[PDB]
Amino acid sequence: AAQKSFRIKQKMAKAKKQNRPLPQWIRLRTNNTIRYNAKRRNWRRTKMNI
Amino acid sequence: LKDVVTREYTINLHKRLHGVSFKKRAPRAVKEIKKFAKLHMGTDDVRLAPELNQAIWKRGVKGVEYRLRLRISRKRNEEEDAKNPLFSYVEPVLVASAKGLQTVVVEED
Amino acid sequence: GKGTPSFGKRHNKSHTLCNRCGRRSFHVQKKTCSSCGYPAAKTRSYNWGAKAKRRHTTGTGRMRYLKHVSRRFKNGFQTGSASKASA
Amino acid sequence: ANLRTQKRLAASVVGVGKRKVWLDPNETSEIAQANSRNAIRKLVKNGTIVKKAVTVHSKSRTRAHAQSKREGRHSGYGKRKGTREARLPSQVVWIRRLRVLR
RNA sequence: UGUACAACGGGGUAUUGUAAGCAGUAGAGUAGCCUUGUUGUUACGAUCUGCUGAGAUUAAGCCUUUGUUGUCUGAUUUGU
RNA sequence: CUGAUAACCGCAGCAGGUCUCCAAGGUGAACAGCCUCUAGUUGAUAGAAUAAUGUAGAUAAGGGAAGUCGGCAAAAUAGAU
RNA sequence: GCAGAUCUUGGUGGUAGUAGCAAAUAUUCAAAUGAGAACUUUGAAGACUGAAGUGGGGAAAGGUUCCACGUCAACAGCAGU
RNA sequence: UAGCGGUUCUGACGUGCAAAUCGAUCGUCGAAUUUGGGUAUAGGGGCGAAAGACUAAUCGAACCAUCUAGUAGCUGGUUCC
Repeated sequence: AAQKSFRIKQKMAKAKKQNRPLPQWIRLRTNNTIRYNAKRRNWRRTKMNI
Repeated sequence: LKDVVTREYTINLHKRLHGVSFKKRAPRAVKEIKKFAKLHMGTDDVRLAPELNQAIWKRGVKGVEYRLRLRISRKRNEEEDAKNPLFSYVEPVLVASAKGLQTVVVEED
Repeated sequence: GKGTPSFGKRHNKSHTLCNRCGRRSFHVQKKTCSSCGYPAAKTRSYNWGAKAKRRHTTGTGRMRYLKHVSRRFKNGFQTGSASKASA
Repeated sequence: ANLRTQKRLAASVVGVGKRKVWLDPNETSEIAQANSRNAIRKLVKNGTIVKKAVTVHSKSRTRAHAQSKREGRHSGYGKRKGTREARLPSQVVWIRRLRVLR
């Protein structure tokens, strides 16, 4: 936390790369039911507990 | 028709800011000069000048002067003209004493 | 003084990320994990926690090698290659 | 426009803090264009952005009062609110008495 | 469209307490000069005195006013 | 990058809690209070009237604790020589 | 087979467009953008924190909040460009 | 003073700023002082300058899961003519 170990920074990289909405072209696919990103994590709303 | 007559006044803000909270005297001095010019000129839009906003506030919220000279002009609005085509524009005129000055129509020529 | 202003002083971690099970259940001062049990030689499971044996058992992960066993049994554990027949 | 960035950069470029910068509202469209620090260094150079010099904290009543105290005024009993050892300790008067004699 | 009404100004009333500015052989003394004195002066100097019952404020729920400037037909509803 | 009356914990952008470094002028005994310079804000829903009853802040002729379970709360007192 | 078990899950009412949105001394005028500005941005004022600060750095914690471009459905207990 | 406590108003608030906060008053303020990090001690066991106090809003005996749909002479319900 401002001075870190590599394990924590690697989990931040994974939590940053997941922090996006749907790709829009999945909304069109044959047999779709995916309507939004259900596993969205903000940093105000839900702490990650590392 | 034209009605672009510009007049001077002595507004007596002592008897308009009486009994009013000290952190609300100069805001009401502004909102009372607007009502004064709406009374005289008759138009609804009043524009103050920022030099007058300095001369109201020379002395904090609570040190509004008793009498201010005013030059009020009444001018017309254009270029997407307002709800009313005429508006007032209130300026100060510099004087060492606002004591003893009758109202005066200003000659602008 | 025991409610919210005592939750004020609360900035440390008893637990950090387990290396075996990756859960943040690994107690720092104890040097042991509470979910799996690392660094024990085992992986703690208790029959009173039958839901723990639902969360952490076989089938819940990838089965990176067991997945190819029953298939590999069905052929009788063949070794070698295959011949070519037609087209 | 929205000149948050440019006020920030102009403080960080001139070196004086944000409370003393002056982004004039006549050239304001040009200031919205000047986005990088290498543009702000031009806009400070010609005169679109200036310093807004220091608020004067004139120590000229300090000097007049101390000039009076040098001639022995403002030193009756009501101008004096701490004990006589607290104003000047006895230990310092004794040190000055005795290092002089010694 | 009126000995109307308003905003200012004027007068009375009233509160306080003698303004800013200028002047003074007033001012405890201090220095500084010279014919060095029999108020010797220059400069500093809280204050005091003269103009100064002055100046300020006076209606926001004071009074009065022939003065100066303005204002005076916007909306709605109503009947046996 | 924040290090907190919005970036951490308190279900919250919660007048709570949370370790430390630098630190100007005046008054004053002083890192007190009050005022300012350097920096930093001007964010906390606002407009109008301002009756009850309130919360916070006050003052009272004469008597002075008779008030109340009890001078509870205020008052006085205070700095320096 | 249902009317009620301070029954379970869910939904919706009156109360009610009320109680409330009142600590942290405080905001005002103009211009620009814009469909629209008590709240944005700039300028002019007025103020505050007053160097045990509402200032500069950081530890713990957070995890991308940092910075720019575009943008206002939802959030910022009013508003919002 | 800072800090650390938290006495009195039986003040504010009491569907709160807050599952114990705010204001004033007050105690203590160089030591049986405050406090960070590391570490030790764990449930009939710790730890206690002792109040049966504290042990992660839980304590004359923590929290979680299982035995367990525990037992109940005692409440409450118990569905069509």
